[PDB]
Formats: sequence, C-alpha cells, structure tokens
Amino acid sequence: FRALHRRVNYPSRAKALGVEGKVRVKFDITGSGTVTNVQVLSETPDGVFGDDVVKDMARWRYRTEAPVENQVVSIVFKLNGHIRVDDQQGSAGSAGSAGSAAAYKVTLVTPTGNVEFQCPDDVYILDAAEEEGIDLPYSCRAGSCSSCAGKLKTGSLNQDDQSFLDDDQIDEGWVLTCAAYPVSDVTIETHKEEELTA
Amino acid sequence: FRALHRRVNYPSRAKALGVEGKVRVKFDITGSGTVTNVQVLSETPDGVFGDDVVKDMARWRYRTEAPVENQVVSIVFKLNGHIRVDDQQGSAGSAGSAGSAAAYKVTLVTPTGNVEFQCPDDVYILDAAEEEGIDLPYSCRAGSCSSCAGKLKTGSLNQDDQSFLDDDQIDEGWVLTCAAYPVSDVTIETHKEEELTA
Ligand code: FES
Ligand code: FES
Ligand SMILES: [K+]
Ligand SMILES: [K+]
Ligand code: NI
Ligand code: NI
Repeated sequence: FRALHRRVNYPSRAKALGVEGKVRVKFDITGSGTVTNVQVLSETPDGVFGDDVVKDMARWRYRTEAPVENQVVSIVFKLNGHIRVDDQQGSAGSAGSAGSAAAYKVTLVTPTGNVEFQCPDDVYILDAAEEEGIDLPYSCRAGSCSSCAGKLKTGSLNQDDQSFLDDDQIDEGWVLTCAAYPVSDVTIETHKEEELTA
Repeated sequence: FRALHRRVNYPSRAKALGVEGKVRVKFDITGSGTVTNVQVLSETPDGVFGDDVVKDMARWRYRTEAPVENQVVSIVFKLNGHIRVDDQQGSAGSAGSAGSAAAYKVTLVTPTGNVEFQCPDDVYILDAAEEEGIDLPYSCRAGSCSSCAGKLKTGSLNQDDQSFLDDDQIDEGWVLTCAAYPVSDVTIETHKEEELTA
C-alpha cells in the first residue's frame, strides 16, 4: 500500500499574489488505486488553493490491495514554487461526521511573544498554528526530527504519532509539535530544537 | 509496524567544531521491537558521529508483530542542534553482503557549476551528493515534495520510491533527487523546484 503519483500544481494566482498557503484534505482510495470522496478540511487563505488541489487529486494514483478510507494530507505551498504533500491521520471529523471535534486553547510562548488559538483535538499543534498564520519551525513533519521541538508547560498532549523523543524526554515535557494533538488547553514554548538535542 | 522511540543525541564535539554531518546505518528489529545487528554504512565526516549514533540506537524502540531485517536510516546533523532521522530502503549491500554495489558517475549541473562523484546503485542521488559534501536542497526527504527537484539530461534513474511526480513529468525528465537511484552514469540539473511546479 503506497502512493505512486500525487502531483500538485502551483496556482499562478498564488504565485502572483506572493501568498504562501496550506490545504488539509480528506480522501478515500479505491481498490484500483484512484482517489474519490475528496473533501477539503481547511484552506489558508481561502479561495486560492483548494479548488485546484481537488482537481489535481482526481489524477492521483496509489498501489493498493484493497480500498482505504479517510486518508488525510496536508499540502503546503511556499515561495519560489515549493509544494509538499504530507500524510496525516484521519478522524471521525475528517471523514465528514456530524458535529465538531472538541477544541482546546493553545497558548504558544514564542521568541517574539505569546499567541493563542483554538486547536481541534484531531489537528496537530503545528497545523493549527499554521492555520492561524503563525510560522513555526519544521522539516520532516513526520515526528522524526528536532525541528518542531517545544516544551510543554501546562496541560496534556497526545504524542502517539511522534517517534524521535524517548520516554524520558516526553516525561520531561518535550513535544514534537508536528505530531502532537492537544487533549486539554496547553501552553507550549516553541523554537526549542537546540535545547532538545543539547 | 512502526518506530516508537528513536532518540539521537548531538555529539558535543561536532557542535564545538561547527561540523554538520550525516550517518547512514543499517539495523534489524527484534520481535520485541529492539534494535540489533547495527552497522554504519557511511559517516561524513568520519569519526565524529558514528560511534555515538550506534550507542543511541541500542535504546531505540519499535512496535512490531515480527522481526524485521535490514532497515536503513539516514541521520542528518545540522547547525543549531538540528537532527533528523529518515527511513530509506535496505539492499544486499546495506545488509553487509560480500562485494560492492555497482557504482555510477553522477554529474550535477548546479547554479554554481558542475560537480561529479560516484553513486552506488543502492544509494539515492541526494545522499551520495551529501557524502561528497555538496549542499543540495531538500525538505521532506520522502519523495513527496518539489524541494529536491532536478532535470535528468542523460542516463537513466530508478525513481520507484518517489511519488510527487506524475507519469508525464517523469517522462519529461523530472527527478526527485532524494528518492532516485542511478542505474547508469547520469547528468542532472539541480535546483529546479521552481521550474517543476510552474
Ligand atoms: S518537523 Fe520533524 S518531528 Fe516535527
Ligand atoms: S525532499 Fe521532498 S521529494 Fe525530495
Ligand atoms: K469511502
Ligand atoms: K537479522
Ligand atoms: Ni514515562
Ligand atoms: Ni510514461
């Protein structure tokens, strides 16, 4: 089971406007490996990337032994033509269920001051920060490096999807923000990569 | 089957020396999820990161239904405490087999001029360029973005491990250098991300 072809085109209007952006989208895969049941979960900013991404996804291809439901990706667009497609985890809410995920208030303590936003319980800290237009560090986006490291000051997180931290570090409050969901209101100090690996 | 804890520490001597680096290492996983049969494949530069990485890997943890052989990761160390662990694909050669993989000459045509090095048939273009001390762009390292894009001018590649390019783009000569192996001598123009997604 794996992706074969997942091309995304860069919308010329975004390029022209000098807009960076982000789409999170859910889809199913058929036993033939084609993509259907596509639903945009979020698009930042709105009306620039979503429609084009859905069009592109019609031509995606996977290899699979059976249909697969409720896949989710993040599609990030940055300056100078950069696009990346990152796999995330589907939830009841991503699949299109009735009602809204519980959401919690995230307080980030950043080198340039504090910021606060809502984060659904099925969205990673990083993603919700990006949706609020905050620029947090990252590189792998796969819970497998130090880039997105922060320190949890209060509250509780689910970091089941991370892997670069050991037991000890999690217990000491370390967080990989690309792979962590809030399960309460939380306060996280960001930009702590260098402190993590020291 | 998945990684749970893969902590790597930053060697203080590397920090002090202002050295960036890279280790590629093979290991097996036990049915208990512990790591054994560890062998460094390459370390750049030598004698700075390898021994410490092997020590760290003794404490790694996986979840698994059965033992798994001949896993390989790349471990990259950059300035300001950055470490990332990226999964790659094992080969006869990574497992420790007799004799050497066939190797091919890679010619890179970079914005700052041309460079040439050997690349084994079981090592990705990006990795071999990094081992030769060339700084090529990348971000996901998972064949799922535009960052490492180049244009294949001559020769042939295996890009089975990539997924962001479609059929058409591969046929036109596009290459994701983080996920491409040479199967002949090749010439690749690098730094073509913006041209790819345009
Ligand atoms: S960006 Fe690598 S662990 Fe979050
Ligand atoms: S770095 Fe993303 S495809 Fe190579
Ligand atoms: K379905
Ligand atoms: K073994
Ligand atoms: Ni613990
Ligand atoms: Ni073709």
